Amino acid sequence: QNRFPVLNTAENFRYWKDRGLDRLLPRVFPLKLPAHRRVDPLLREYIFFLHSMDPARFSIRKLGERYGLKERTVELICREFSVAEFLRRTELATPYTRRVSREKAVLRMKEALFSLKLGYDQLGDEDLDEQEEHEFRGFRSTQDWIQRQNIEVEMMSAFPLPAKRNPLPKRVDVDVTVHNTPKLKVMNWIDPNDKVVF
Amino acid sequence: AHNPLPRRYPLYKHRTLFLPLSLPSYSPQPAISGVAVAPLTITTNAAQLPRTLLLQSAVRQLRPLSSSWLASLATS
Amino acid sequence: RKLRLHQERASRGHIEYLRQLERPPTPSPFPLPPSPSPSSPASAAAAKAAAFAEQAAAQTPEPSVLVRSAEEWIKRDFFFPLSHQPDTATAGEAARALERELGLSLLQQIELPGFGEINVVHGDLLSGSEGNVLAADAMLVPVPPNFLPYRGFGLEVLERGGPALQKAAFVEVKRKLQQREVARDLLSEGGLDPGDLLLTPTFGVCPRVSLLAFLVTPYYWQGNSTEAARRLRFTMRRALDDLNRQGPGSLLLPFVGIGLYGYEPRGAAEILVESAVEQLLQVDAVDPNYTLRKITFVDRDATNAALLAEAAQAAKRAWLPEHQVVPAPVYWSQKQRRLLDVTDGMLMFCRKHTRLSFKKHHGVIRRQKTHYFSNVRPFLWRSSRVLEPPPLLLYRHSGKPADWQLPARPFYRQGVSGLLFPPRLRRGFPSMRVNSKGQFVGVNKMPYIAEKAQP
Amino acid sequence: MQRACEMVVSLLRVDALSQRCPFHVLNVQILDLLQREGLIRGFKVDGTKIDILLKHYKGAPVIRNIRVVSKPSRDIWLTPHELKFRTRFNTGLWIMQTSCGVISHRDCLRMGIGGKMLMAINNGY
Amino acid sequence: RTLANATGQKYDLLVAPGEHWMHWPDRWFRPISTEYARMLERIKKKRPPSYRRGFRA
Amino acid sequence: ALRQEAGEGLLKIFRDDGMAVFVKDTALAKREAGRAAVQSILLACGVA
Amino acid sequence: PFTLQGDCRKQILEAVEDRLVQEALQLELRAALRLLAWSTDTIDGLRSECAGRLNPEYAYRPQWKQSQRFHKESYLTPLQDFFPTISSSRDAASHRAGPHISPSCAYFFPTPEFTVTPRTFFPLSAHPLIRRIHPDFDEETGNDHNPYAMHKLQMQWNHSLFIQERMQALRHFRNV
Amino acid sequence: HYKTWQRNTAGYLRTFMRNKLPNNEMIGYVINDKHPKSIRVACDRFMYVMRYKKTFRYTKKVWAHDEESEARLGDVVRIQPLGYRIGPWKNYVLVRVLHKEPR
Amino acid sequence: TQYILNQLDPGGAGRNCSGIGRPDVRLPLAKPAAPSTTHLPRHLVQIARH
RNA sequence: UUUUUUUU
RNA sequence: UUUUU
RNA sequence: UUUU
RNA sequence: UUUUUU
RNA sequence: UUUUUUUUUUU
Repeated sequence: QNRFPVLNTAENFRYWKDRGLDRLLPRVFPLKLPAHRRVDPLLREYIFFLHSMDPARFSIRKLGERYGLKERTVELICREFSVAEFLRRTELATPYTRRVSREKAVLRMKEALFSLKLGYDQLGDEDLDEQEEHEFRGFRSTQDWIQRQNIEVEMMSAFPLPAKRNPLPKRVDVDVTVHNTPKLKVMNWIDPNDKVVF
Repeated sequence: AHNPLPRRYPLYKHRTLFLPLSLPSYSPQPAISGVAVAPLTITTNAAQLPRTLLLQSAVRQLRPLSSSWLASLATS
Repeated sequence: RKLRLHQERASRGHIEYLRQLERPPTPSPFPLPPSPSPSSPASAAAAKAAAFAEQAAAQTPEPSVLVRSAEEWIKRDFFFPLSHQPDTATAGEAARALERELGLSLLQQIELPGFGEINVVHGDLLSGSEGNVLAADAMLVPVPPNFLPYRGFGLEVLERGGPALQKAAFVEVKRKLQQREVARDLLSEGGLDPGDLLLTPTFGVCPRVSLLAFLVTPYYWQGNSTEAARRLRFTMRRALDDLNRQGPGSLLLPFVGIGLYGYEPRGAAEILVESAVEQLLQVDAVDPNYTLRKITFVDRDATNAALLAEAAQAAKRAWLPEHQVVPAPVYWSQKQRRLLDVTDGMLMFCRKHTRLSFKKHHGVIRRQKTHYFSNVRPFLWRSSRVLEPPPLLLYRHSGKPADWQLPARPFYRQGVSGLLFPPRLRRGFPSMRVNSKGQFVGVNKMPYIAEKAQP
Repeated sequence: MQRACEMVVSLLRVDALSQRCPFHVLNVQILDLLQREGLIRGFKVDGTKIDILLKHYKGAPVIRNIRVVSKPSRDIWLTPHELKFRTRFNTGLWIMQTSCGVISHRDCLRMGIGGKMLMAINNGY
Repeated sequence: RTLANATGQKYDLLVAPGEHWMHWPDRWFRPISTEYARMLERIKKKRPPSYRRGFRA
Repeated sequence: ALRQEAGEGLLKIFRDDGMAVFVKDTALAKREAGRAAVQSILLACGVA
Repeated sequence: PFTLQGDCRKQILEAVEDRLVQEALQLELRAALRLLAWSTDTIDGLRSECAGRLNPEYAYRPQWKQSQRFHKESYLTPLQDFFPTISSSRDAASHRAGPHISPSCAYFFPTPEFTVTPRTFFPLSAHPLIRRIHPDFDEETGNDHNPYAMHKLQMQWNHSLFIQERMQALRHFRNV
Repeated sequence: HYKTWQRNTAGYLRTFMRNKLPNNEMIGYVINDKHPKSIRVACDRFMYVMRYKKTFRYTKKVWAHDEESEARLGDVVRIQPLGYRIGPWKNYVLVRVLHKEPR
Repeated sequence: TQYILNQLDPGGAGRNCSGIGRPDVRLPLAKPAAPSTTHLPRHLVQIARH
């Protein structure tokens, strides 16, 4: 009835989804795992070393570009590596006997099993910067919270139609730091709604 | 006065934070320094996209400071 | 400059936050009503009049709420449309006046004693016809091939020079191309490689320029963003390296990456700046050969120029000891350092029996009202939800607060930060009103506890 | 105002082609807005009564539900910020009576003026 | 949507997709077939190509 | 924009609809040639 | 057409038809303006037929005018309104010494010749999401139409504006 | 008494505007003009109901004062309040007369 | 043609495109064809040919 | 590869 | 309460 | 108190 | 106290 | 449930 060969149509939205009797059918799905753990442990040591050696030449952003790592992911590698080494050199406790919540214990098992089947990743595979793309991220993505409407209705006419009312930013209160001392911390309360600045 | 947490089988899984962000303005905006800053899709995650980071960066740079009728139209 | 008083620094943050929220207006054009309207005469007359009201609605900012009586407001809402520029949209004259005195109303200079002379980022015209109109080696960023389809800074340069300059360009590339083929054949990718340089004497392009280099640049659409950045760094480093043992030290690289190959003022900017510093110091060199001691950047675009300046600031940080910032919470800890001796017997209570740990008490609230009036209301003294502000950054050596720091952290409910019909708040003149005479007078009343919580 | 509420009974018919309606000044203006949206094929003033045609598609009519909000005995008014809450996530048609003539609910929010909800077309709960 | 749009003859699109049911590109006018035997005859009769609005063509 | 063509002393400025607004066949002659071009584009572009 | 061979033939007919109509309309306007400004016998004919519609008794046959030889070329000469005249009156309005147009006609139509406008073939929209689907949508401005170009188009097709202009001319003719 | 959320609804705001006049002025018709330089003005007010969302009307008869005694029975006039008490019944002052009944 | 390709693959300034349809790209065409030399300048090519 | 699966 | 089997 |  | 086990 | 932080949408 209509021609639209693209991948952002109503029917093409959320491809490979159960629409019918297949919703109740059990299906296995891949297990997610953070990128900072899938990398080769060997490379983590190397990356940490560089960071700790010369932060100027080896910045947080430049270091992650060569190995293809995000600015946030590379930060955790140094932080997690530091603590592991600190307890070994100082002869405090072994990493295996370290106390940690159950959420991390299950994560460690997955990391070991991930490599035992496929293997560790020699180089990360992720983009440093994001990209505006059409994807389904939760139920709050395909909804307009400003006008609170799902279906947009407009008049059909060839002539220029009047534009819609643009929204205004929401003014909220914030706090800033002016003077900081060991025995006292002074702060300032900002009120954007005040006409007189002074 | 509440502490949400899972109470079911799926107690340990990736729970990414989502920050819905609708269109900032419906008017047609021009390209800043030749780089287009128009909205492509309405789905936006919490992480700021590089395209949007350019518009907000330049916003802070702008300082707050700064007879007949037909015959007349052609004459001017 | 160098605001030492606490009051001056406190007011600086207020202006920065207000500037971000301020957005210039954008009046949209309105179409003319159609004369051959098929509607009935009664509706046609009303529609024609309504069109004019909308035009003035978006071009007539409203005054303060306190100006007119309450009654007046109610009648206007039901008689005229709502203006698009409310009193609580843009800042008043007070904010503009303050910036004049504070000093917020030649851009950057990175100077290193011993290695590099100066690094000026002055932005102006190159071929308009000293800081930025005297050098001896001009740069160019043409397309991979030797023919510019459209756009590009080099398109103008080549045409300006006329056939005299063009002839020299085609001869130099021909010889270089042939040399590569023979060298790669006798000893044992038939095109050019990104990172090559070519020399071309000036032919009247600019009296104040001696040489004119030709450095090829790659594209941006190839690969992802992570791969694109890696490619640009390789070309920059190779270009700079070759230039060193070429001639006198005077670089006039206007702006690399701009044109038609894809550019990013945010990301691309940092690459360039960061690269310049290394060249000067010659880090990647076993045998130091100081030849190049002058690097400058020239940009025509005002917008771009401003952005470039920002990059400079970041570059200066973490490199020079005089501009090394440090958070206050960790700065004081680092000063009062001590050596603590811990024996084996002091860690007896540190160890625990259970291996794993988790929450042993669900956070499920039992009484919503009883708990709220016992542990929520007493601990809440503000009508707005404000999170903990970021820490203050201080210097390492001098131990004084710096000027540039992190911005504010505004909070929004449910992520949405857009209001279509903002109301007229009464917070514009706290404890102040208008008298019959027109003068400003105060009031004596208890403030509403939920004033800011009822937008 | 009473004659305005008498149009829903005549226009809400399945097995019919054209229905009469009392002539009124306000009623004429209402039909103009509906025709723009494509709900009424056409109408003609036959003197003391107005003949209005009915639109059908695959048997069923285009109009399936009519709700009268305003009544002669009272008056419903909503502020510009309150109409959005009422009307949200729907395809319905609300007739708004503003000072500058009569317009639909979509245009009322654009101008930001306080209208008056008269009737509802193709509205659910 | 398909019901209301047919009778409403007005924009009845969703939020995520863009003009999926209303957009009807002319697939029988622009992509019309052309043979090499009759192409030479239309070159001298049609407007000469003098424009610049397409790079990826 | 700028479009190159075989060098024959030609200088024509076309519009969006495909209509020419300026067709070309001591220093006074050079100045007059450029004066006619600046005003020609503004005549059909300016809105009073 | 249904076959490839039959479909190709339709293109030839559409190409020649589009060109013939453009030439016919262009020449039709040229002869219409010159005839009304030179031929004086057209006034009698218009009144004779107008008065005869009500009743044949009011219809009269005018004498027209004696036949005379003509070049049958002056009525199809191009006409333009261009200011550059450094080439010894290159254009000088319609023809070298033909009738001129009023200065007020330089606002809507910059040239008296009948041209073709590039009318769009898809509906416009205001939402940013819908504008991206329009074929004629440039990324350098974010809009699917040129406000300056569309501003003049609406003024041309306006009965209210034309009535005021027509009324002003009528008063001048009647008074003086 | 009205709640905080009841002072922003269109129903209450519209009723308020009708009742509200410059200088707290009122509109009413005279019903008694027997005593010298005295006229009883009957004013009509309005009120809003937040339960059924309906507005009713209730008459408010008040006494006024006239200098020239121009007003007569059955004539709509305008009244203005005053910050004192004059006479046993007199509580208002006349400004003008809108309509006049024949004799 | 340009508009059709834009919808099928979003690509412009500051975005990573697939390079499909651009003049400077190799495609698996059914039959041999010459490159798209229309976008190249005419002044620089003529002077360079000699 | 750690008193790992394994549990006051 | 007690505590490296 | 597996921080009084 | 046993069984299993990158 | 963050070694050197009093910062952290930790999960």
